[PDB]
Amino acid sequence: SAIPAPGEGPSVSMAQQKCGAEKVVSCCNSKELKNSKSGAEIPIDVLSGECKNIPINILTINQLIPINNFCSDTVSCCSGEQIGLVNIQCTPILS
Repeated sequence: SAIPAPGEGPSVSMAQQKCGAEKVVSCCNSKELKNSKSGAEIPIDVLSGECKNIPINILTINQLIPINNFCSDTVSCCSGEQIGLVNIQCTPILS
């Protein structure tokens, strides 16, 4: 497993720290979130360029991966999406 790092900027380790380790990392600029009108009514996975859930598999050990493999957006950390968590709440990591 290789970590791509040309020279974009910081790594996910910086962002993830500001949320619970049991929470899943996703970058999404939602209109509801941007207006602070979402307690649980926020979709993690939406459209290519707005919101997407990023694979948590690498995120644990490959946290050394810089944001170049991530979306610079209002970062959201949602309840750890394990198989069965069809609906959960998302909250901004860095706001």
